[PDB]
Amino acid sequence: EVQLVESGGGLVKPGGSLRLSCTGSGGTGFTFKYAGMSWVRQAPGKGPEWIGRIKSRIDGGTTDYAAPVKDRFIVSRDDSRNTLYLQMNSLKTEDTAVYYCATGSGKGPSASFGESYYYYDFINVWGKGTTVTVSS
Amino acid sequence: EVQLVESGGGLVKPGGSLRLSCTGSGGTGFTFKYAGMSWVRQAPGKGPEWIGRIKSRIDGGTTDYAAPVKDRFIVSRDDSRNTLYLQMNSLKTEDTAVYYCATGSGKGPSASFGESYYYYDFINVWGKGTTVTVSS
Amino acid sequence: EVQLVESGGGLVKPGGSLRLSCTGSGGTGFTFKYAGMSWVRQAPGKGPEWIGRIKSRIDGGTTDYAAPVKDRFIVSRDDSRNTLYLQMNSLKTEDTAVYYCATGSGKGPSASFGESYYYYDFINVWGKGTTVTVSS
Amino acid sequence: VIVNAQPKCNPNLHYWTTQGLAWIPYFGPAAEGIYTEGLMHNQDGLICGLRQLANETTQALQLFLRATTELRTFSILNRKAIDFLLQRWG
Amino acid sequence: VIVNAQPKCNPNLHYWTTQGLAWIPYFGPAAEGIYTEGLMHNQDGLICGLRQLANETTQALQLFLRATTELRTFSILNRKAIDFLLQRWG
Amino acid sequence: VIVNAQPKCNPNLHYWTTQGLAWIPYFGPAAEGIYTEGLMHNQDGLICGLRQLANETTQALQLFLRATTELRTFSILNRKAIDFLLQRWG
Amino acid sequence: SIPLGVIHNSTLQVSDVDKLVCRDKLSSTNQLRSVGLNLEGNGVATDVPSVTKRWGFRSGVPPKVVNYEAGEWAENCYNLEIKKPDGSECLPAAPDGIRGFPRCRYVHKVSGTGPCAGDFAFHKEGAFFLYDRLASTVIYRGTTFAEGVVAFLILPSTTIRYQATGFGTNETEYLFEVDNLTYVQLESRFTPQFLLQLNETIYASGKRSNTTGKLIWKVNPE
Amino acid sequence: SIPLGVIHNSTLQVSDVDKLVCRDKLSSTNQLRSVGLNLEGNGVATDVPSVTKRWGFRSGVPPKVVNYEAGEWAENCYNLEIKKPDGSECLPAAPDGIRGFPRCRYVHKVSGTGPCAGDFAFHKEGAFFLYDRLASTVIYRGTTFAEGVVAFLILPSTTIRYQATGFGTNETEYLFEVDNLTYVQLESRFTPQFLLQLNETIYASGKRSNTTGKLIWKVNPE
Amino acid sequence: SIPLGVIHNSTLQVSDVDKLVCRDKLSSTNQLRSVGLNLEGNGVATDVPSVTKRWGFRSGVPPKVVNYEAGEWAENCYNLEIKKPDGSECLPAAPDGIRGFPRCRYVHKVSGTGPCAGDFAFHKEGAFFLYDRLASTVIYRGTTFAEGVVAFLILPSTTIRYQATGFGTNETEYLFEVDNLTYVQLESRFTPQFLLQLNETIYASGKRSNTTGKLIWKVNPE
Amino acid sequence: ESVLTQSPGTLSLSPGERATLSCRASQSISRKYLAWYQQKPGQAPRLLIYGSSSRATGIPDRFSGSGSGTDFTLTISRLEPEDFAVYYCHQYESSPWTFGQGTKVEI
Amino acid sequence: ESVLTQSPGTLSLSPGERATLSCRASQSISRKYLAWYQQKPGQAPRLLIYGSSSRATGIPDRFSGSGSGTDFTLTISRLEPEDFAVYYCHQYESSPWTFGQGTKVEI
Amino acid sequence: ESVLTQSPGTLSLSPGERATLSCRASQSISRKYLAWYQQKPGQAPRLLIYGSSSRATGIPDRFSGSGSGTDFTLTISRLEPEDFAVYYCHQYESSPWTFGQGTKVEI
Ligand SMILES: *[C@@H]1O[C@H](CO)[C@@H](O[C@@H]2O[C@H](CO)[C@@H](O[C@@H]3O[C@H](CO[C@H]4O[C@H](CO)[C@@H](O)[C@H](O)[C@@H]4O)[C@@H](O)[C@H](O[C@H]4O[C@H](CO)[C@@H](O)[C@H](O)[C@@H]4O)[C@@H]3O)[C@H](O)[C@H]2NC(C)=O)[C@H](O)[C@H]1NC(C)=O
Ligand SMILES: *[C@@H]1O[C@H](CO)[C@@H](O[C@@H]2O[C@H](CO)[C@@H](O[C@@H]3O[C@H](CO[C@H]4O[C@H](CO)[C@@H](O)[C@H](O)[C@@H]4O)[C@@H](O)[C@H](O[C@H]4O[C@H](CO)[C@@H](O)[C@H](O)[C@@H]4O)[C@@H]3O)[C@H](O)[C@H]2NC(C)=O)[C@H](O)[C@H]1NC(C)=O
Ligand SMILES: *[C@@H]1O[C@H](CO)[C@@H](O[C@@H]2O[C@H](CO)[C@@H](O[C@@H]3O[C@H](CO[C@H]4O[C@H](CO)[C@@H](O)[C@H](O)[C@@H]4O)[C@@H](O)[C@H](O[C@H]4O[C@H](CO)[C@@H](O)[C@H](O)[C@@H]4O)[C@@H]3O)[C@H](O)[C@H]2NC(C)=O)[C@H](O)[C@H]1NC(C)=O
Ligand SMILES: *[C@@H]1O[C@H](CO)[C@@H](O[C@@H]2O[C@H](CO)[C@@H](O[C@@H]3O[C@H](CO[C@H]4O[C@H](CO)[C@@H](O)[C@H](O)[C@@H]4O)[C@@H](O)[C@H](O[C@H]4O[C@H](CO)[C@@H](O)[C@H](O)[C@@H]4O)[C@@H]3O)[C@H](O)[C@H]2NC(C)=O)[C@H](O)[C@H]1NC(C)=O
Ligand SMILES: *[C@@H]1O[C@H](CO)[C@@H](O[C@@H]2O[C@H](CO)[C@@H](O)[C@H](O)[C@H]2NC(C)=O)[C@H](O)[C@H]1NC(C)=O
Ligand SMILES: *[C@@H]1O[C@H](CO)[C@@H](O[C@@H]2O[C@H](CO)[C@@H](O)[C@H](O)[C@H]2NC(C)=O)[C@H](O)[C@H]1NC(C)=O
Ligand SMILES: *[C@@H]1O[C@H](CO)[C@@H](O[C@@H]2O[C@H](CO)[C@@H](O)[C@H](O)[C@H]2NC(C)=O)[C@H](O)[C@H]1NC(C)=O
Ligand SMILES: *[C@@H]1O[C@H](CO)[C@@H](O)[C@H](O)[C@H]1NC(C)=O
Ligand SMILES: *[C@@H]1O[C@H](CO)[C@@H](O)[C@H](O)[C@H]1NC(C)=O
Ligand SMILES: *[C@@H]1O[C@H](CO)[C@@H](O)[C@H](O)[C@H]1NC(C)=O
Repeated sequence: EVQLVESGGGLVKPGGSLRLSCTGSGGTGFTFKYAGMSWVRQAPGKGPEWIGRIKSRIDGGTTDYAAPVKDRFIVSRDDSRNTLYLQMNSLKTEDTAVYYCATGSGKGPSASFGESYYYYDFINVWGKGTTVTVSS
Repeated sequence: EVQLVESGGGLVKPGGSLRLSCTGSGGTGFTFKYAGMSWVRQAPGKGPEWIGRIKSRIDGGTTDYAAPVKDRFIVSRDDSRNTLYLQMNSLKTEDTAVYYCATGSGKGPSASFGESYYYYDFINVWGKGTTVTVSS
Repeated sequence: EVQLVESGGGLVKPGGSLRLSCTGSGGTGFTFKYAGMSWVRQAPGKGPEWIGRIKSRIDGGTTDYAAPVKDRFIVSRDDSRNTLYLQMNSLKTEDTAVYYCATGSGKGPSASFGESYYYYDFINVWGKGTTVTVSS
Repeated sequence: VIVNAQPKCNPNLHYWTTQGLAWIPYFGPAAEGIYTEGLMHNQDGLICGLRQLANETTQALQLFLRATTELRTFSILNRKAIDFLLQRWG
Repeated sequence: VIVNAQPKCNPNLHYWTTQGLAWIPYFGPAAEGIYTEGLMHNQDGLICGLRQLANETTQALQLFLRATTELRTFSILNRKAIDFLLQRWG
Repeated sequence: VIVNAQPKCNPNLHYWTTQGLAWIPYFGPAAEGIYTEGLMHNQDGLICGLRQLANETTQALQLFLRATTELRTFSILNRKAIDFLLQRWG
Repeated sequence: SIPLGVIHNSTLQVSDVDKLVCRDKLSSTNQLRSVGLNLEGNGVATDVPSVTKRWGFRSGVPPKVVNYEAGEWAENCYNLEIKKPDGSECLPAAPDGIRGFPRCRYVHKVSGTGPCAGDFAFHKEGAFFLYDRLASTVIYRGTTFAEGVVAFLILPSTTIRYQATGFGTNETEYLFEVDNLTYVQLESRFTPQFLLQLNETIYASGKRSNTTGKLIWKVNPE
Repeated sequence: SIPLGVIHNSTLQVSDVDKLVCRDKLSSTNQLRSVGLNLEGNGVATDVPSVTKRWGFRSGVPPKVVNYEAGEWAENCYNLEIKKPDGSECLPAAPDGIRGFPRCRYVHKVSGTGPCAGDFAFHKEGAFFLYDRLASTVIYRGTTFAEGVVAFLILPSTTIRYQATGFGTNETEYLFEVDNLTYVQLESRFTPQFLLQLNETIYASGKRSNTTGKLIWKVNPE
Repeated sequence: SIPLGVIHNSTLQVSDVDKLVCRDKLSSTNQLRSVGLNLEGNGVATDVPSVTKRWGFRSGVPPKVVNYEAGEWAENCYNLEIKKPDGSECLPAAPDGIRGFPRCRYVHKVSGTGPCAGDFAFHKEGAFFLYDRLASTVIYRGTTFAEGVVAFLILPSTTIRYQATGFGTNETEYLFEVDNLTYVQLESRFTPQFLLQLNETIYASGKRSNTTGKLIWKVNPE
Repeated sequence: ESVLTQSPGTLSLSPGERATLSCRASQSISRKYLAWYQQKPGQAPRLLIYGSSSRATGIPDRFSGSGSGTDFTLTISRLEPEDFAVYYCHQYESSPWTFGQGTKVEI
Repeated sequence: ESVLTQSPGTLSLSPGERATLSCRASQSISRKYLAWYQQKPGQAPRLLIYGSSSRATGIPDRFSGSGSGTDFTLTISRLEPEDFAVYYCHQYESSPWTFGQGTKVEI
Repeated sequence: ESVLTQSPGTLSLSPGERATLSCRASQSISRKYLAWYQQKPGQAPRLLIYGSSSRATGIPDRFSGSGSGTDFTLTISRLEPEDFAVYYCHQYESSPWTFGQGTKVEI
């Protein structure tokens, strides 16, 4: 039932920066009682590469980064706006890729009591991907 | 005046285990106020090899092991029964050897006051040796 | 205005020892409120080599040594006698050199209030140098 | 002279307090077991009056504690016994 | 009965001491602000007499402290109140 | 009213207690030297009676300590002085 | 200036300081009593979401304690273990002699993180945190306590666990812990008994996480 | 409910609580005295083998202390340093303000190991461990103490060292230390004076270990 | 045996112990007061060079404290941070509950090193170091204090920094710190106001070190 | 670090035949931390399997994972025409995440 | 350790021509810790410059130091006959001291 | 570890001639921790000497040990026919024990 859609891409020059966003719905809010969220990129012709993920606040709200983006990319969230952001600095043309947001979520079992969702350490929901082009 | 005699040897198959024993007399008891006791082995045609030794209780009651038997052999004592034991697990045919018990003891000087014994960090008393054969 | 003059040199045999001295004036006393003092040596035909320096008491009174003289030479001071000393032990013929005392001092700005001096981490004042000969 | 002005009052008290070889610390009970227990009801308005008293004594007690330097005060009631005596036989 | 034998005396005292939501520790003042203040002059010789008294009581106080084992003594004046009463009504 | 029922009794006491610049902590004696000393004999049965008293007061003291929360109690005798006065002039 | 209650064969009176009552006999110090009463007896809300809004942090003010001789059984006691976002502790370790309140029915243990502005957590209404036989102006880490007040006068558990986020601020959130991976969103309308009933039906029926993810339940609004 | 002795020009009486004695005048608080007496004055055995059987370990009970104003000289004081078989400590460090008993004739210092079942070592008969001017319910590590009791009333060293094994259990063994490598088996029939006499003849005559081994002596049974 | 002053409508008298004064009525414990007075009120020199000669170190004697209810404002308070030549500390950390003296005009903070012969620094005349509302026999590290004495009776800052060398001995030297690299030789003839005036003219006129060396000033002798 | 390498780079099998693809990790890992993904052009990868052997939902029974230590495999009991996708490994490592390089499956 | 090496070993220039001498340190160092010294036979070295760029007093303006990191230089804008001395580098390192080997300047 | 190596592997001397056997330890050791043992077929080794230079009892004066550091020797002043045994070194190392390989003494 969970969906997230990427935006904020397009053409940026190397040496610059940009911030991508991914706004979703279908969950229970993405800040608390929710899966953390990651960015993954895939350059055309290449497999997916992990960028990093922001943990939910109940799990501490920290960001775990992939080695290739350390000290350049920042993963952060707009709490209660259900929006994930990626700040990419020090851009190089090697960063041209399709950038995806990804979520470890989905609905769980119900009971006469109430409703439930699961928050995972892997991805069930992928966005569409926003293409980011870095070029001269 | 101190004597200790080995038993519990003979033929055992590799992959198995056995426990040797050495019972003595002539001392003041082998648990407290006494030398700790070691096992040494000598395969026919080879020199003696240290296995390990159990300290007396007054010295902490711990066992110091030789590297070649670590995580396979255990040196322990039956307190107040004056008996030393060696538990040899994970037997390999390389373990065929004559197994000896050895003691750092012997009588010391007397006085009009009383009697005395010395407990050493080296061996004065050797047993006869029990042959342990490990084979298929 | 500060001057320091070396003495206590001359010929010593290798395997022996000697103590050099350097007595000065023109400062504010060399123990407290004063620059620490160093020894430097220069063998004929060679550049200067740092031996070590004794800090002033206000800076802790310790001695920082050059690697080549560690565990052989000692730098010390006769407090309030304005005299610097160098104790050279375990002499080798390689130690023949001109031995200089050196000071990070000199007068600073005055005011209607009073007089002032600066104490530095580098040398402004050099002595004449006392030649020490180590030979058989 | 006590007017209970609280929104509500639990009219009763369920309370605890601390009153052969049993006396020897070695053989006696562990700390969780050294307490006694029982119930009291609101006889003649006493319990609700008491709750209001504790609510009023709080301000005086906090100002007292601000002024003192003892880390732990065990002496409030000993001081009261002394003042009682001084007021009658000073 | 107090003869001030000090080289000199400051004849006056500048003193400090500790006397709606203000009473609540959460909303009240920080420790530096819990003190009051004021001045007293040497009315009828009281201040210089008092300085001499403090100079004389010092020996007794140090011997007292040597003998006791409390790390901190807060009870000197409570003992005085008790002795006062025992001397009159013992 | 004290009957000494102990197997044996040491009839005498060898005891210690704590009673110019000497008063100044800086110049005075080290802790091992602040004690006085002397002997007492069993005058009129007092010492053996006293040993039995200490043996009987032990139970009351241990129960008392179980109930309190002070880590160190220095106030048993001050409480006794207060009760003495309240019983006579309450 | 601390008032004493006096118990008569009439009612409870407050002793004066200006008026001496000749018939108010005190025969011993054993007639004087320090009593710790709980705030819950006055109808204060006890659910975790409302309780924590009565507490807050401050610096510049030292903690202090007083003793009790007797006190009430509590229906609701609390036990906090709160850390700063950087992993450091918010509350001080309890000092020697401080022990938890001896008679609690339900203990609400709250573990979590949040901003902790001061040095100590203090009660905002000036009430005391009640520890075994000591009232305190502050909260000690890991120690069970009741909220309450102390009277002076003349006389003649089930452990419920919660997680918390943003503990020291105004807008905070809580979860009821059923298992390591199983939680229920907490609301102010839930009573301790309600939570126990939910823990039994969920746990007994197996409606718990099986995968490594966290299963978060939301109670039907009705 | 703690009794007070009253000293008269007749004998020592125990003060009542129900009967008021009008002639039992108390003029000041300086007439009240706390006195620490030793158990040895009642004939309790003082040898190390028997003494340690009066002590044991327990958990769940906190330690507490009271003060003395005066007390007895002890003939026999004890000082323990006991470790668990894994090398950790059995006894707590003494807190600030606790100092050893000031007047001991012989100090029996026992160092060694054994099982230590509880948190603290307590006296089994309910006696107190006497420290400088403080009686305690527990033994502190490394501090010299006497065993004893405390009375309240109205008034008008040579250091002997031992090694121990199995210290906290029923079947234990002890050695008297003459030197680092020289020991004598200990028995309950030995007095402190006996041990000192043995230390002088053995040490003076050179009947001590010369080699790196331990020389263990056994007293002639007669 | 500690004397009490008695304040009358005549003068201040010292209460006896042998003579009972029937008219010396005590109506409550609130009429008893502990007062901390400063030594500076008796004309003792307060400059750092002379003050430190009244203090010294000793071992074998434990520290102790007493409380105040009221006391004087100090013109001159001190704060010490003294280390041994090997970098270790000379003074103990202050224990919980000890806070600096609340009302000081000038604080003389002295940092430096020197021999520290004992365990604690004690006052040589037997005066007390006055901390917030506690007098102490010893100096605590880093805590501001006044020197003084305590009376008992019946009632009816600018921070000046110095460096020190040889702090615990008889022949010592001090410097007044203007900046990290700027110092003035200290003399006993300088008052706190003098030092502040020198700090303003030197700092304001820029007569401070610019290089990495220390600039040491010496006051004109006149 | 813990790095995933796939083999073979390309699989070649007629539809209806069995197919297997393995990954070797540079570091040993527990089963609960592994996953494989299925990707077709124009689509983000589908989860398929997680926890080494637990199927993702919406996934046919013909897909089954297995493995331990450093060696993990995805087995398709019968590979259907619709399954000729690029497959990737993934591991969670209890913190950092790693993806495999991508293996193509062809008829 | 932090060691100073000078280059060129010998400088050769007519008086009135500009001269530069550089030192390379084995370790990076802040400007405030550097100095150069001027030595003639029979004399102890003169300070010249300290703190990389701060002139010692009694020294002509033609002498000016510069540098950062590991690379420091002394520039003499016009080398006079009286300036054809042996020059040395020195560094303080916030504790141990190091001297350069000595570079000769010749006409 | 601290390991004992004997040299020569075999000694050859007529009875009545002097004999020496040395051991070299891989690690330096104090004298008090060394020993040598004498073995004949059918017998457990006899102690001989311990503590480098202290004789075991029941041992003739002709047997004398010496050494320091890593180098220890057993000297027999006159080797008798009854002394042509296999000799071993031993060291205590203040905890682990080590034996030498066994050296044969022959006529
Ligand atoms: C002894 O007995 C009396 C009587 O019962 C108790 O009196 C209570 O006092 C507290 C305050 O200490 C009252 O609590 C609430 O105070 C709020 C005001 O403070 C807010 O704003 C300030 C900043 O301006 C903040 O610093 C502060 O933290 C608060 O955020 C009011 O706004 C509250 O009213 C609203 O909320 C309540 C929720 O229950 C609603 O019922 C109200 O209608 C309203 O919407 C509230 O007044 C408390 O209400 C008083 N009790 C009664 C019955 O009136 C003493 O506290 C007690 N003493 C002790 C030690 O127990
Ligand atoms: C005040 O004065 C009275 C009178 O002197 C003292 O009374 C003594 O009380 C202790 C017990 O607290 C008596 O000591 C011995 O108690 C043993 C029973 O306990 C054992 O078994 C239990 C388990 O069932 C264990 O928990 C416990 O640790 C013990 O192992 C008896 O069995 C003992 O008797 C045997 O040994 C003695 C050794 O001396 C022999 O003489 C006996 O004949 C017998 O074989 C023993 O009774 C002690 O004996 C009592 N004293 C007297 C004179 O009777 C108070 O203790 C004292 N109070 C204080 C604070 O000092
Ligand atoms: C209560 O009020 C009285 C009266 O004011 C105070 O009395 C003062 O007592 C101190 C001593 O405790 C006097 O101080 C000086 O004592 C020196 C002797 O001790 C020295 O030598 C010993 C070793 O023999 C050392 O251990 C010690 O540390 C000292 O080094 C005298 O030599 C001093 O006299 C010289 O110096 C002074 C400096 O001011 C000169 O004025 C003198 O002329 C002389 O050259 C000095 O006496 C102090 O002087 C006494 N005061 C008065 C007015 O006489 C109590 O101390 C006070 N109590 C409290 C708690 O405050
Ligand atoms: C010798 O003489 C000099 C010269 O007057 C004194 O130096 C002054 O010392 C005071 C006290 O420390 C300084 O006052 C405070 O400085 C704080 C730090 O500011 C730094 O950063 C600012 C830029 O943001 C610079 O302009 C400034 O110079 C510092 O580098 C300020 O934050 C303080 O202001 C705040 O707190 C105070 C309360 O403390 C409030 O009243 C204010 O409204 C505000 O909230 C404050 O300014 C002062 O700045 C120093 N001046 C200079 C020129 O250095 C020496 O202390 C003196 N020594 C002795 C022994 O007398
Ligand atoms: C918690 O407190 C913060 C202030 O610290 C509140 O934030 C402000 O809310 C008002 C609306 O009432 C806005 O106009 C301000 O712009 C906000 N300020 C900031 C800095 O964000 C917050 O609303 C409070 N939350 C709750 C639940 O009470
Ligand atoms: C010390 O206590 C142990 C029990 O913890 C005693 O051991 C038992 O002794 C009886 C004989 O009295 C045997 O029948 C039991 O089988 C033993 N039990 C165990 C677990 O060993 C021990 O005898 C006591 N020792 C001393 C000296 O009193
Ligand atoms: C500080 O104390 C020392 C002693 O510890 C004094 O040193 C002695 O001074 C006398 C002269 O008065 C000489 O005759 C002795 O030979 C010195 N002894 C030593 C060991 O040096 C010192 O003079 C005192 N200093 C001050 C300023 O009082
Ligand atoms: C929760 O953690 C504990 C260890 O603290 C473990 O024993 C228990 O099985 C865990 N439960 C679940 C569902 O993982
Ligand atoms: C015992 O040990 C001490 C060091 O703690 C040493 O000084 C002394 O000589 C030793 N005695 C013997 C016999 O080894
Ligand atoms: C003195 O040190 C402080 C840091 O403690 C620094 O902020 C200040 O600029 C320094 N002043 C000088 C003159 O170096």
